[PDB]
Amino acid sequence: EVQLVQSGAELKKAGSSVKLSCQAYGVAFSTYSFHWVRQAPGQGLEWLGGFIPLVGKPNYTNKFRGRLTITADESARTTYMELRSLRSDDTAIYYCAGGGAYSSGGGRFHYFGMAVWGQGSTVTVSSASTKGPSVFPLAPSSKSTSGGTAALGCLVKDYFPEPVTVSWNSGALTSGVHTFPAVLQSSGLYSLSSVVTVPSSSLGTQTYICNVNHKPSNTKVDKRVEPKSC
Amino acid sequence: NLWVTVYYGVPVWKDAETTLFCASDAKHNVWATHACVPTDPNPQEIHLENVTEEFNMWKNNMVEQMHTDIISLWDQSLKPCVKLTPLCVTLQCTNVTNNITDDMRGELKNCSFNMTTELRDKKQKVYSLFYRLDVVQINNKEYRLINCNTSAITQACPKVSFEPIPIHYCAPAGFAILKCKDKKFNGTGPCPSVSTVQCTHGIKPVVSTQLLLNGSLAEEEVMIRSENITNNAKNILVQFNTPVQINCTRPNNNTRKSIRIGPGQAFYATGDIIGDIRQAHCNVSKATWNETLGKVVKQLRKHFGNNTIIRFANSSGGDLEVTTHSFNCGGEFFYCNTSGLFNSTWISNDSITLPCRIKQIINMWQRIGQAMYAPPIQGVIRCVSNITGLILTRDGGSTNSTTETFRPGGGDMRDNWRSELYKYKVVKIEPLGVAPTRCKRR
Amino acid sequence: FLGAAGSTMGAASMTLTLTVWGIKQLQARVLAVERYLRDQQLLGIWGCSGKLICCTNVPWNSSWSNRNLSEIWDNMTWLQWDKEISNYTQIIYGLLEESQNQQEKNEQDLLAL
Amino acid sequence: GFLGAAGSTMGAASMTLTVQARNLLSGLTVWGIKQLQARVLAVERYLRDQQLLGIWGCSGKLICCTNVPWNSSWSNRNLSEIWDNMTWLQWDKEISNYTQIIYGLLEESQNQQEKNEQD
Ligand SMILES: *[C@@H]1O[C@H](CO)[C@@H](O[C@@H]2O[C@H](CO)[C@@H](O[C@@H]3O[C@H](CO)[C@@H](O)[C@H](O[C@H]4O[C@H](CO)[C@@H](O)[C@H](O)[C@@H]4O[C@H]4O[C@H](CO)[C@@H](O)[C@H](O)[C@@H]4O)[C@@H]3O)[C@H](O)[C@H]2NC(C)=O)[C@H](O)[C@H]1NC(C)=O
Ligand SMILES: *[C@@H]1O[C@H](CO)[C@@H](O[C@@H]2O[C@H](CO)[C@@H](O[C@@H]3O[C@H](CO)[C@@H](O)[C@H](O)[C@@H]3O)[C@H](O)[C@H]2NC(C)=O)[C@H](O)[C@H]1NC(C)=O
Ligand SMILES: *[C@@H]1O[C@H](CO)[C@@H](O[C@@H]2O[C@H](CO)[C@@H](O)[C@H](O)[C@H]2NC(C)=O)[C@H](O)[C@H]1NC(C)=O
Ligand SMILES: *[C@@H]1O[C@H](CO)[C@@H](O[C@@H]2O[C@H](CO)[C@@H](O)[C@H](O)[C@H]2NC(C)=O)[C@H](O)[C@H]1NC(C)=O
Ligand SMILES: *[C@@H]1O[C@H](CO)[C@@H](O[C@@H]2O[C@H](CO)[C@@H](O)[C@H](O)[C@H]2NC(C)=O)[C@H](O)[C@H]1NC(C)=O
Ligand SMILES: *[C@@H]1O[C@H](CO)[C@@H](O[C@@H]2O[C@H](CO)[C@@H](O)[C@H](O)[C@H]2NC(C)=O)[C@H](O)[C@H]1NC(C)=O
Ligand SMILES: *[C@@H]1O[C@H](CO)[C@@H](O[C@@H]2O[C@H](CO)[C@@H](O)[C@H](O)[C@H]2NC(C)=O)[C@H](O)[C@H]1NC(C)=O
Ligand SMILES: *[C@@H]1O[C@H](CO)[C@@H](O[C@@H]2O[C@H](CO)[C@@H](O)[C@H](O)[C@H]2NC(C)=O)[C@H](O)[C@H]1NC(C)=O
Ligand SMILES: *[C@@H]1O[C@H](CO)[C@@H](O[C@@H]2O[C@H](CO)[C@@H](O)[C@H](O)[C@H]2NC(C)=O)[C@H](O)[C@H]1NC(C)=O
Ligand SMILES: *[C@@H]1O[C@H](CO)[C@@H](O)[C@H](O)[C@H]1NC(C)=O
Ligand SMILES: *[C@@H]1O[C@H](CO)[C@@H](O)[C@H](O)[C@H]1NC(C)=O
Ligand SMILES: *[C@@H]1O[C@H](CO)[C@@H](O)[C@H](O)[C@H]1NC(C)=O
Ligand SMILES: *[C@@H]1O[C@H](CO)[C@@H](O)[C@H](O)[C@H]1NC(C)=O
Ligand SMILES: *[C@@H]1O[C@H](CO)[C@@H](O)[C@H](O)[C@H]1NC(C)=O
Ligand SMILES: *[C@@H]1O[C@H](CO)[C@@H](O)[C@H](O)[C@H]1NC(C)=O
Ligand SMILES: *[C@@H]1O[C@H](CO)[C@@H](O)[C@H](O)[C@H]1NC(C)=O
Ligand SMILES: *[C@@H]1O[C@H](CO)[C@@H](O)[C@H](O)[C@H]1NC(C)=O
Ligand SMILES: *[C@@H]1O[C@H](CO)[C@@H](O)[C@H](O)[C@H]1NC(C)=O
Repeated sequence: EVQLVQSGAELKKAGSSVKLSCQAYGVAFSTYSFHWVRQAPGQGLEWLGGFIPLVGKPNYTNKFRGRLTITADESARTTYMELRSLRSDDTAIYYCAGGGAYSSGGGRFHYFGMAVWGQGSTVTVSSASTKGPSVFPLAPSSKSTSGGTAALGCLVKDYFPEPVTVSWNSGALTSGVHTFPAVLQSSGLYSLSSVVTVPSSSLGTQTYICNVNHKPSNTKVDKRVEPKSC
Repeated sequence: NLWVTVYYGVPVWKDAETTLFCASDAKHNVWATHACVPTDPNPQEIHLENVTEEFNMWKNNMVEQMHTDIISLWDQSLKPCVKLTPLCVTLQCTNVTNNITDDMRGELKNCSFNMTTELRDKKQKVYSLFYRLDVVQINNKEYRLINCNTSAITQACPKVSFEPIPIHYCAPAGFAILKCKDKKFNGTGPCPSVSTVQCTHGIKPVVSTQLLLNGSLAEEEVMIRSENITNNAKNILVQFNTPVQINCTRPNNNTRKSIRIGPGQAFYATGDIIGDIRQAHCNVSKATWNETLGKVVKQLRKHFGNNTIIRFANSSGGDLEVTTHSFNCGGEFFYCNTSGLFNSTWISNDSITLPCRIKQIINMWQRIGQAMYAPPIQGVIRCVSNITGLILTRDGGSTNSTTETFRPGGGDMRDNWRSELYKYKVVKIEPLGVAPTRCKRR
Repeated sequence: FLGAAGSTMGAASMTLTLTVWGIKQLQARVLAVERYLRDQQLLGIWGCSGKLICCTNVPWNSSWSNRNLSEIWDNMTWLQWDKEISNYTQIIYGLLEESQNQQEKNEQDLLAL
Repeated sequence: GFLGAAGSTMGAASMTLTVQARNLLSGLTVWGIKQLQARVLAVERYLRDQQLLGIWGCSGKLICCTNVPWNSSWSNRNLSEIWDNMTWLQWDKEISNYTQIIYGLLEESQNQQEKNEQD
């Protein structure tokens, strides 16, 4: 199976430059077609540039002319996208996608779309500094129990920039898990809550741990949630 | 609206048979490697990704071509040589004494006979030394040569060497050789790691029985291969992981004499051995053979079960070529007794000496009608070789047999070169295809 | 050389660019010359000489293969494709020759006036 | 099939050139050497014809137009009785006398064309 692996999140200032990498596994790199597609928060998809390593001539949209460069390292089986003169509207999630093509001779190439997508890299353009998140336990109690079901969670507060990944019991607990979208507080830092509903009889026997990871600040916190002692 | 489009150079191939020529690394040798094309210093090998091919070790058409080529070269080298027709006379023979040992009693014979002169009017009386395996008693004693009731002998030309030289088999343009790179390939079935080449590696035509010498070694483990492993009428081929050294020697200091049998025709007889007369033999290492047999038993148990008793016993019945390890060491032909190599049972510093005999009238390729005389070689003879495999056979033990018995085999030279050409196949390239597109000719 | 044998058809479309021994050598030389000349002549009679990808004027008959262009150039290999249309190769080969002869005649007619 | 239009008129047989074109290249003992010289001879004849075509500017073509005007001394028949009332086998017997003159004319004309085009 073809797989595309992208780099991690990035924080940049206005006027700087950003470089993202995308590594391909399972195909002959030179004859595959690779494209870059960005998505702004709450908006639709936008196509930035596409490129076949063997031909070597990238194609760009006119809006990003002069600021976008697409290169390839065949030995590493990687493709690089470089964006310059970043602005506030450049904050987005960037996906690396791939698709096959064929030739009928005479400079004619016909495509089929982007069939394989990467996981995406979040690039945030802002002057604020990176801050680690604070994790607090939203403990189960008599006020959080309804019909034998008790809710317990973790509040992740005061971090910058997005994103943060939150799992339960190292991914073992997925049923009933609601991870709420991050909200931008007035202080400029993000906050969210990740909660799970479990049987009330399992509170005294099952250990619940929320694992939060904020890659931009290199923060990894495993917080145990227990009913409040009385 | 689709149209036909022509593509020249597509990667398609089919199974084929063709004539392969020879390339050799850049003068009198049986296999005329001086007439072969020079070899490229760095040959090109192309790995074929995501390709699975089907190989069959036991239906390769390269083996038959190699067999025919070897036999044709052997016959071609023997045409200008001297015919020994007047040698089929009645010899008067006696036993050779004077510093023979107790093991060499009656193995050499002193035989006198009347020979034709260069004048077709008078005869001469001459004598020569013959091995006991070359003469037959007829009723001192009267003997005759072994062959003078089935074939005629031709004396091998003494300036020709029997030393094997590596040969590369090459395919013509429009053909390719697929090669299997799997390290656990058993010769038959799909090989999920394939490469393509134009030439095979150097292959030495070593003629021997019961033991493969100077060949190639396996890369991971001892390999056992057979066409149908449950059919005991099929030979089992064993490929070693590490070679076993063997030292073979003929310690007599021989002498050569020339007898003129006609105008321009000479016969090379044996004169007198100076010094004492001793037996020829080969040495193998005991510990290394024990280790190799243990590994072979361990790999053989995967076809017969965890708890079967596996025993090795010597050969049984047949001609001297088949019942002995027969080979050729620097001109002389040896037939060695391997009853100490295969004598053991396996339940779930020192040396082994194999005594050998020497024969001078040779019948090759299991043929009748063409014998060849090998002229004597002067001085002591010694050579060193690597054992790198085995040819085995199994007995048909019925009636709830919990033990299996394996015996050394051989005799057919196709199994010798099937152990080298087992990863190769020849294919034909077809670089022309048609496909539908949406474009039209202007 | 034969490096795209396991890739899709579309990916592979981008990268199309005496004595005992003495008797055996001569036959190999003759065979190579014969094969080269046969392939060149077959290309020539179709009007495709000097090209590696050549566009023809013969419509594709759906009875040869009814698959879409997505499962041909993105899902098969040339070895898989050769197994499907092997029975119809000679029909297409004759059609190409007739089509090229018609083109030659039409060019002559155009030059006539 | 092969040579099937041998009795057809010169116009009806001009549409079957590819049928005869492909049947010209592939279509030790007593029998051993009688088969190799045949292959070599076929290859040499094919190459000679191809070179003759190529040096006239007609390389890789079935019908090729030239700059040599038709000298009336060769033949005086009009086109209505050549392409509709004659056959190639009947046409060859008439103009078999003047073939080499035309061949030399074609060679010189093509060489002149190349020489003045490259200039
Ligand atoms: C497996 O491989 C090993 C290693 O490759 C092989 O062992 C080698 O065997 C060869 C052949 O026996 C041996 O080479 C001989 O060694 C001696 C010293 O060089 C010589 O006896 C001999 O040269 C004479 O014979 C040649 C053959 O014609 C002549 O070209 C040469 O001029 C010599 O002939 C002169 O001398 C002889 C006797 O002196 C005389 O009769 C002649 O008239 C003439 O005057 C060869 O070079 C190697 O030394 C061996 N190598 C090792 C390491 O032991 C082994 O044979 C292979 N096994 C099998 C089964 O094939
Ligand atoms: C054709 O052969 C190639 C080479 O063997 C195959 O490529 C391999 O594909 C597998 C997936 O099928 C890749 O595994 C994945 O790789 C990374 C790193 O481990 C990761 O995404 C996954 O955890 C997984 O392991 C493998 O890396 C890749 N190998 C190479 C060298 O690219 C290919 O799949 C074969 N094609 C088909 C159609 O089977
Ligand atoms: C083989 O026999 C011959 C005779 O047939 C032996 O040669 C003779 O040996 C005697 C005794 O030494 C000499 O007197 C003679 O001159 C020798 N020659 C002849 C022609 O008679 C020879 O020694 C014997 N060889 C062996 C190895 O036993
Ligand atoms: C390998 O040989 C064995 C015989 O040694 C074959 O097995 C026999 O098959 C026949 C029918 O063809 C049966 O009647 C016998 O009873 C079988 N013998 C045994 C001992 O089971 C076997 O089929 C051969 N394998 C192949 C692949 O042909
Ligand atoms: C094979 O080994 C034997 C036995 O070790 C060697 O023959 C001689 O053996 C005696 C004792 O039986 C020793 O005293 C000698 O030293 C051995 N001979 C030599 C020359 O050293 C024999 O030499 C060995 N074979 C080879 C080919 O070297
Ligand atoms: C076969 O003969 C070789 C030599 O041709 C022997 O190797 C020698 O062994 C002695 C005794 O251990 C060492 O001193 C030498 O250094 C070795 N020579 C080389 C070149 O390696 C070998 O031992 C013999 N093998 C057998 C089984 O007899
Ligand atoms: C296999 O080994 C057996 C047993 O060692 C050999 O049989 C011996 O043959 C000799 C004559 O060559 C007799 O004197 C012995 O009495 C036999 N032994 C037994 C136990 O019967 C047999 O020759 C060997 N087979 C070969 C070498 O092919
Ligand atoms: C191969 O070797 C074996 C074992 O040395 C030979 O068997 C011996 O044969 C002799 C007579 O040649 C008997 O006196 C011994 O008793 C036998 N030994 C055993 C252990 O049985 C066998 O004959 C040889 N093969 C031959 C010469 O073909
Ligand atoms: C026989 O086996 C020996 C021992 O493995 C081989 O000698 C090796 O040769 C390679 C290639 O030249 C060397 O790199 C190794 O160092 C050698 N090994 C030792 C232990 O010396 C030899 O090549 C084999 N083949 C022949 C024909 O003798
Ligand atoms: C050789 O011939 C002589 C006399 O011609 C005869 O006595 C003798 O038996 C013959 N054979 C020999 C010496 O083997
Ligand atoms: C030739 O003689 C040998 C030895 O006596 C004998 O075994 C063999 O059968 C004979 N061959 C023929 C064909 O008569
Ligand atoms: C060789 O391996 C194949 C599977 O690849 C198996 O079917 C076959 O029986 C094997 N042969 C032997 C002799 O083990
Ligand atoms: C063999 O005999 C010859 C001739 O007598 C002698 O020169 C040579 O040294 C001998 N070789 C030995 C004893 O190894
Ligand atoms: C070979 O191994 C077997 C099995 O362990 C053993 O019985 C025998 O003595 C060994 N031979 C040796 C070490 O020479
Ligand atoms: C035979 O015994 C070996 C010992 O290592 C074991 O690995 C193998 O599985 C056994 N074979 C069976 C149980 O079929
Ligand atoms: C086979 O091995 C047995 C047991 O060690 C031994 O008695 C016998 O002599 C051997 N046979 C040979 C070496 O021929
Ligand atoms: C091609 O023809 C062969 C031989 O008649 C037949 O077996 C095969 O099914 C045919 N294939 C197709 C796709 O028509
Ligand atoms: C043969 O001549 C007849 C009468 O002119 C004509 O109708 C027919 O087409 C010709 N056939 C061929 C095969 O040329």
